[PDB]
Amino acid sequence: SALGKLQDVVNQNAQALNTLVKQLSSNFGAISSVLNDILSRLDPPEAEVQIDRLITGRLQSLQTYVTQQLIRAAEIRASANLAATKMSECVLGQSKRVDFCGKGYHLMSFPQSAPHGVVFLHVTYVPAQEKNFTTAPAICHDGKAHFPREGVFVSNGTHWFVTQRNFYEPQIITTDNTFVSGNCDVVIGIVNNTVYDPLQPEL
Amino acid sequence: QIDRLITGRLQSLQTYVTQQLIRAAEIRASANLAATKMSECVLGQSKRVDFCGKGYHLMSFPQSAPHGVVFLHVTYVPAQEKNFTTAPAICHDGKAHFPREGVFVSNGTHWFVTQRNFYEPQIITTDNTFVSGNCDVVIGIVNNTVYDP
Amino acid sequence: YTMSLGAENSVAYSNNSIAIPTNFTISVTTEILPVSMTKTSVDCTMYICGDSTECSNLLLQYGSFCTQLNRALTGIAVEQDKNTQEVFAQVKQIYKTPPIKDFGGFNFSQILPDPSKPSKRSPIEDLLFNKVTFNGLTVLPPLLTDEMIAQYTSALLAGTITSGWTFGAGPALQIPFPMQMAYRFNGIGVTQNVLYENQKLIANQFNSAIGKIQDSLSST
Amino acid sequence: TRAGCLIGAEHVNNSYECDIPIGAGICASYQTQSIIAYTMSLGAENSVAYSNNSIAIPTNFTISVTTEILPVSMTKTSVDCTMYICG
Amino acid sequence: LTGTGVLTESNKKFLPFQQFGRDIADTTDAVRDPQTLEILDITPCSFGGV
Ligand SMILES: *[C@@H]1O[C@H](CO)[C@@H](O[C@@H]2O[C@H](CO)[C@@H](O)[C@H](O)[C@H]2NC(C)=O)[C@H](O)[C@H]1NC(C)=O
Ligand SMILES: *[C@@H]1O[C@H](CO)[C@@H](O[C@@H]2O[C@H](CO)[C@@H](O)[C@H](O)[C@H]2NC(C)=O)[C@H](O)[C@H]1NC(C)=O
Ligand SMILES: *[C@@H]1O[C@H](CO)[C@@H](O[C@@H]2O[C@H](CO)[C@@H](O)[C@H](O)[C@H]2NC(C)=O)[C@H](O)[C@H]1NC(C)=O
Ligand SMILES: *[C@@H]1O[C@H](CO)[C@@H](O[C@@H]2O[C@H](CO)[C@@H](O)[C@H](O)[C@H]2NC(C)=O)[C@H](O)[C@H]1NC(C)=O
Ligand SMILES: *[C@@H]1O[C@H](CO)[C@@H](O[C@@H]2O[C@H](CO)[C@@H](O)[C@H](O)[C@H]2NC(C)=O)[C@H](O)[C@H]1NC(C)=O
Ligand SMILES: *[C@@H]1O[C@H](CO)[C@@H](O[C@@H]2O[C@H](CO)[C@@H](O)[C@H](O)[C@H]2NC(C)=O)[C@H](O)[C@H]1NC(C)=O
Ligand SMILES: *[C@@H]1O[C@H](CO)[C@@H](O)[C@H](O)[C@H]1NC(C)=O
Ligand SMILES: *[C@@H]1O[C@H](CO)[C@@H](O)[C@H](O)[C@H]1NC(C)=O
Ligand SMILES: *[C@@H]1O[C@H](CO)[C@@H](O)[C@H](O)[C@H]1NC(C)=O
Ligand SMILES: *[C@@H]1O[C@H](CO)[C@@H](O)[C@H](O)[C@H]1NC(C)=O
Ligand SMILES: *[C@@H]1O[C@H](CO)[C@@H](O)[C@H](O)[C@H]1NC(C)=O
Ligand SMILES: *[C@@H]1O[C@H](CO)[C@@H](O)[C@H](O)[C@H]1NC(C)=O
Repeated sequence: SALGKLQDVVNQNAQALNTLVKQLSSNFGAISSVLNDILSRLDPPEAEVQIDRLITGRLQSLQTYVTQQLIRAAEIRASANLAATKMSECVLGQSKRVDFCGKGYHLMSFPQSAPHGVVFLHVTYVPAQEKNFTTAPAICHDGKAHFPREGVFVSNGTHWFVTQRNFYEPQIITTDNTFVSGNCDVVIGIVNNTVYDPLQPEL
Repeated sequence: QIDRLITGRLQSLQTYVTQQLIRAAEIRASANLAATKMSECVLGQSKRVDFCGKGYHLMSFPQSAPHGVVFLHVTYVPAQEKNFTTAPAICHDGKAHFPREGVFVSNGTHWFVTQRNFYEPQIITTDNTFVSGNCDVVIGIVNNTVYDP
Repeated sequence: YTMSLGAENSVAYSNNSIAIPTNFTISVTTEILPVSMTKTSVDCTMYICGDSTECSNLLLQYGSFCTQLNRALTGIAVEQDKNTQEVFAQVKQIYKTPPIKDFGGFNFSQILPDPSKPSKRSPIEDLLFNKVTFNGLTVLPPLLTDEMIAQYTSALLAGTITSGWTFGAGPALQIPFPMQMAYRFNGIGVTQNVLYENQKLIANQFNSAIGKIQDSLSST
Repeated sequence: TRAGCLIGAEHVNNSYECDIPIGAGICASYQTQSIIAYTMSLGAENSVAYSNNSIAIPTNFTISVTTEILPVSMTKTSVDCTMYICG
Repeated sequence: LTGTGVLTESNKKFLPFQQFGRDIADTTDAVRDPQTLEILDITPCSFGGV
């Protein structure tokens, strides 16, 4: 039942078609639902009346069918356009759009053929086990405010590390992992730490 | 006479249903757009221009409304700017230096490298730039001093 | 008159000249989208013939015409719940803000639900609510009532404020609000140090920008 | 209830995620035995431990593959009205 | 004036020459009784899907 969207469109169109042909059994006020039972039983001027009732009824039935198919086709067009967009953006590329191609961080996708439609297998990265760390917007060194170059400054309770935002892989805070902007008296919540300079032990 | 009223009333009902159905498609399209806006601008940060307000999207907050959704789009909008001269590259010692990030600009006497969406001059250093090619290729290259830390 | 398209504004273009912003503002704009419509459903038999037997017997000569109309309207009514759920029910859990609304100077009081009211809607939602207003037919209720939509909205807001975008792509992960903003600034090409240096200003521009929303919605 | 008069279902004060929707916030389900009526839950309550100096960072991750099904086309059907209407 | 529905008394006031009430939808919703000069509201017989 998971693959229900394609089954529903197949059944919905099949039903509309069956509905149309069943209207041929209606008389729409005519003496008979059967065209031959009008023509063979009534004199021409009378037959011409009963036949117009069937024509009007059947024509109206067909117009209804076509209108519903035409509106439905627009719905399908919209879906097809979305499917075309997802393939070009998620199969032929890597989407940056949240929940566009699955929950989580999009990595890639694979198209699959399906009757009257397309199925996409969306491969996403989803964060799992997590922990709380103490954080700070900046670190104060020699009176200067240091901000993470790409990551967040966090503490395990005794030591401060710079960690990539989406995965806990802590590193020693060095002058390569941080940039300096302004002094320690501006940033709210700045903490005191030591920023390592790789040159010092080699100088 | 009854048959005539049936035709007229059935026809007016068909008109109602057809127009209601066409409008339903319009509402559905709007709902789909609303769903996209929420998932991309509320549950994420959109990079799409004017998708969620004028300016550079920061965040948004949905609010409930009768038969719809209202989004408060919070955007960063640049304010009062200044005219600076610029150069695509700087020549130091036979080598062309390009900014790693930002743009090289001058206040009329000194060259600085700064980010594009906010004026905040930095000293041009070897840690703010990278080298590619010599000084005889880039059109508009200017002569300056790049500081080696 | 012949309408103006806009003010004329030439750009001071030159091959060696660039303009760079020296300041910024935080702008909040409001975008309104329809999600659903009234689930109106009318019975074709009653609409056309009422309780008349003589008429109903002739209506049957039209076969499935009434069946088709009743089904079309049913389908329209059903997708109204689908539209509402697709837009609002994007969060698996119901998130709530802490007792202490300390977000680094950022004031969300007009955004978050007012707990003192019988219907827990924000000051802005309350305003939005107030601003917009037999013959065989009936009107069906929605699956999700105003109360439930408000709760979904609250969950989304609480998530956005205390977790950021992480709750929409995995588990919710708390982050200090001003730090979340710093990431959002970095995400638009503005170095994160800008926000911290100007955190007081940004929070104030934000707070004013929100107050103006409630006023412009009420006024216009 | 607001949706209508529901007969045969037992109303309870315990909310559950919605199974069979009725309307106006009411859903029904089969418990194990009887059918019950309840106000639907919108999801589990989850308060994040927000603090001005606390951040949660994932230490592990999973690769999730989800399936999205979209229709592309409908039956390519047509009818000749001059045969359908007449014969 | 004919129809099917439920007759109830109501706190509605008609002018002395008005025989029945009509809604915005051209639907009769009240009638002045021909013998007793009082106003009765008319509501439809309850119906709905099952
Ligand atoms: C924070 O991380 C540091 C390591 O960077 C931990 O210190 C080490 O702990 C191990 C035992 O697990 C010792 O063998 C090492 O010698 C320690 N190294 C140093 C430099 O002290 C520290 O214990 C962690 N703190 C907390 C609260 O978990
Ligand atoms: C980080 O360390 C510095 C010292 O290196 C602290 O500076 C002191 O601040 C107090 C309060 O204004 C002054 O009375 C002291 O005289 C300052 N010390 C010096 C040497 O000037 C700073 O407060 C510390 N910050 C944090 C968050 O711990
Ligand atoms: C361009 O910026 C530099 C500074 O980066 C300006 O030079 C400084 O001017 C101040 C006075 O306002 C002096 O106290 C500093 O000692 C100067 N520094 C240096 C290195 O000279 C410079 O004047 C600015 N140029 C223009 C045209 O505005
Ligand atoms: C940047 O500096 C270099 C010198 O390092 C300049 O090169 C000189 O250009 C003149 C004019 O064509 C020649 O006559 C000299 O012989 C060149 N010097 C050398 C060592 O080759 C260069 O023109 C300067 N660029 C700018 C824009 O001022
Ligand atoms: C958040 O903003 C609201 C205003 O939108 C503040 O509420 C006002 O507080 C002042 C007192 O300073 C009262 O005189 C106003 O009548 C209040 N207005 C409303 C609508 O309640 C609220 O105090 C701010 N929150 C914080 C923590 O500063
Ligand atoms: C950047 O712009 C902001 C306003 O958007 C300036 O802040 C205002 O400064 C005026 C004084 O000129 C005060 O009266 C206002 O109350 C301030 N508004 C706020 C929200 O603080 C800010 O000074 C400007 N900064 C720079 C460097 O130009
Ligand atoms: C965050 O800290 C709270 C205690 O304040 C704890 O209950 C919660 O489980 C922690 N989060 C994680 C991911 O461990
Ligand atoms: C965080 O909140 C505590 C109060 O619990 C306060 O003392 C501290 O200064 C705050 N830190 C920041 C960065 O706002
Ligand atoms: C830049 O210079 C032009 C004149 O060439 C002037 O019209 C424009 O206003 C200046 N822009 C700024 C930001 O000063
Ligand atoms: C800009 O144009 C002038 C000619 O008007 C030319 O001398 C100069 O070198 C050009 N600068 C750049 C960066 O193209
Ligand atoms: C269920 O809630 C109703 C109020 O709506 C209350 O009268 C009834 O006693 C409650 N039943 C139980 C078992 O708690
Ligand atoms: C009709 O006669 C009755 C007495 O049987 C009287 O009470 C009533 O008011 C009369 N109504 C009118 C309109 O004359």
